[PDB]
Amino acid sequence: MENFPTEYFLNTTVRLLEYIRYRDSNYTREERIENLHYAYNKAAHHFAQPRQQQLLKVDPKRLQASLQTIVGMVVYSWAKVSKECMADLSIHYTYTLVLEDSKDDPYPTMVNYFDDLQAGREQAHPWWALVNEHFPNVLRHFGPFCSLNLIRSTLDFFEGCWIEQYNFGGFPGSHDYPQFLRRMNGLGHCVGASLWPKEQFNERSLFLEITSAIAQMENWMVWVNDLMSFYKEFDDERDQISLVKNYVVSDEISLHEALEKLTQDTLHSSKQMVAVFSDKDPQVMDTIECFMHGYVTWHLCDRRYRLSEIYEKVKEEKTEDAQKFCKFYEQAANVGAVSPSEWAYPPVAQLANV
Amino acid sequence: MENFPTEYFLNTTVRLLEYIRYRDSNYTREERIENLHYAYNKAAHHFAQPRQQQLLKVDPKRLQASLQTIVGMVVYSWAKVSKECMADLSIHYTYTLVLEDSKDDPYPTMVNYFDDLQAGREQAHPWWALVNEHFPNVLRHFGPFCSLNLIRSTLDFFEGCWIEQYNFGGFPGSHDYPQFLRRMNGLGHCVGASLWPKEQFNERSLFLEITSAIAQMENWMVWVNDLMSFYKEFDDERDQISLVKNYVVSDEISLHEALEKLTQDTLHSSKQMVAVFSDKDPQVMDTIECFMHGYVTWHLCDRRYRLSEIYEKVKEEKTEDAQKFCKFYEQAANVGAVSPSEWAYPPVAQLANV
Ligand SMILES: CC(C)=CCC[N@@H+](C)[C@@H]1CC=C(C)CC1
Ligand SMILES: CC(C)=CCC[N@@H+](C)[C@@H]1CC=C(C)CC1
Ligand SMILES: [Mg+2]
Ligand SMILES: [Mg+2]
Repeated sequence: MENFPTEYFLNTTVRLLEYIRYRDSNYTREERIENLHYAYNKAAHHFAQPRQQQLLKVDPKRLQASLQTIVGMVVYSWAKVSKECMADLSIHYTYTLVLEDSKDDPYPTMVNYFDDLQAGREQAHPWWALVNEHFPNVLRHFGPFCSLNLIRSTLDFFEGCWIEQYNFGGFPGSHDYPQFLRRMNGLGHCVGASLWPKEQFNERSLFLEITSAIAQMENWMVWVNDLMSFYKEFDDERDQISLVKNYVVSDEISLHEALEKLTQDTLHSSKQMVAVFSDKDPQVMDTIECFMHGYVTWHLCDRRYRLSEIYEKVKEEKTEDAQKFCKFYEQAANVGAVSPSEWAYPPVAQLANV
Repeated sequence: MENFPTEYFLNTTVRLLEYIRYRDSNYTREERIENLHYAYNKAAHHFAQPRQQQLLKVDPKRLQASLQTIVGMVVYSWAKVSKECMADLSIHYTYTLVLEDSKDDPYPTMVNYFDDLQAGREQAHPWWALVNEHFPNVLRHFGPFCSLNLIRSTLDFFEGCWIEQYNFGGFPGSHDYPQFLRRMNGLGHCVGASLWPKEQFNERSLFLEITSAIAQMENWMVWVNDLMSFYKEFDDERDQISLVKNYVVSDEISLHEALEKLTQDTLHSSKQMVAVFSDKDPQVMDTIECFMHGYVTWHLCDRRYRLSEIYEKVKEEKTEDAQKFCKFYEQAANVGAVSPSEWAYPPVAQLANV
């Protein structure tokens, strides 16, 4: 603890950007801004509705902040899905993100989940009521198999949050707990399966590719975040339980051993990501290659992860990592750094109030 | 490999039985036969119903054989749940087992899964129709959290079977595939969460214990089966995709290296199983301790796994392992070896025909 392993999280970072073949960029600053606003505008209007405004107990500023964070992530990572697809996914991923804010015990609202579900009665928990109502707008872009994947992962995520409320990092010696919890709320199968709109792909035709992509992308996606993320949590305990911190508590190892473990899985998931899809269907490899780069581009740009600080304290160095850290860093900014004022407007609150 | 790793097998097996503290219990044969018949009787009557007889496309003999295999597993492992609970779980686990028999492509029957579900219209796929109809009888024995777990795992399992239809062992270099598939159809969270009936336990009170148990049991349960199963799935050219066989195809290692890998995870899951729950709530450790032993007892007794063959071949060897194994086996038999004629009757077909 204390004093960030500042270099390893640069080297590792470059190792990652190199492995994934951090080519240049996905869009052109204007294509991004174009999508950003399209997605944001549809979402903002959605969450601004009376019903949504009522059932979704969340602080306005938080909602605004979250919506904007999700839209960016989607628009920069699902680089090849229609504008509509970006938007709808953005609504769904905003719902999931906003659910992490609930402090309300699910228990009582989940006592009749299955009977209500099976009988088509509106769910008790208001979140389920909204998400299941909105789901068709997401699900329409996909085939039956990929849809099943989104449905499951979202269910898994609901359980994931329930567990998170107990702020439990696992019993010492419970090695299987950390990843069990990480998968539970990583939305991995939701992400990986949403990368294949039936309009651009055919599940039946690319079933083995898609299935393999879901399998592999799930871990790359969660671990790449856990890494980039380790910065805004190295100093924050208000987020006590985390894959790295749970490894420590569960596997009984040092924060460094834990952070080392993650770094090994991450670089490895990367190496294999490429080894498998490089020679596969071009369109497939392209969606994958783009999601990775976009995903990394987003982490480096969203103020959220405060990665700009790592920039500051590493702009004058002359290493073969401290430079490979900003050589890429900058690349991200030149195409992904965009002032919200250019796309995120008007504020959800304003639309809602109207 | 060419010949079975008998030596290696017998050892691993003992290390496993030792690690988990495999010892005789107070669950008497009379008690077993009593439960066996109770569960079987209720199930048989269930599957013998006209509707079940219609919608569940399965060969009678296979159904008979499966029902009997599932009842035994349940009754010998959920040693502390009510007779009714053993029965109901037996119906559910029989449904799941019988689904592996379908070659029918799920795709067309799953094109409207979510819309039908959300609207409360009977599912298109007949299996979902039956299982979701019968679900409340299982779910009544549990609290909301544990129920959510059963619901998810079962969904996961349905997808697991869909993937299995493609008889795909993973693309070479796709290390994440094997376990992805194994978890998908291991029903781990269904098993682990069904161990805590709300009549004997309180989710809210033992939440951390239960959650941890689900996380840990999932891997112990699937790997312990993959191991015991190894002897029968060795010379079965019919059995192509399996965790061990997929490790070979996916991780590009030898069948021995793969088998070796499994053996390490298995023994390890075991040690940690004990290290964690030994000092926890007595009732918890007891349900866990019993499930493991019962589960192992069942594998050694069910003719299915043809384990009696390794026994005979070794029963007259003055080896450290060999003899250590043979006694464990004998123990299992003396309490778990029971003639079907003592509990499984009349045959489902007969009841159905009536
Ligand atoms: C979008 C964020 C905050 C992080 C990326 C990591 N994923 C595992 C996310 C988990 C939570 C949601 C809502 C979506 C995907
Ligand atoms: C019960 C058999 C045949 C094998 C053990 C492997 N487990 C993963 C089972 C999968 C099928 C069910 C219903 C329960 C758990
Ligand atoms: Mg979060
Ligand atoms: Mg994180």
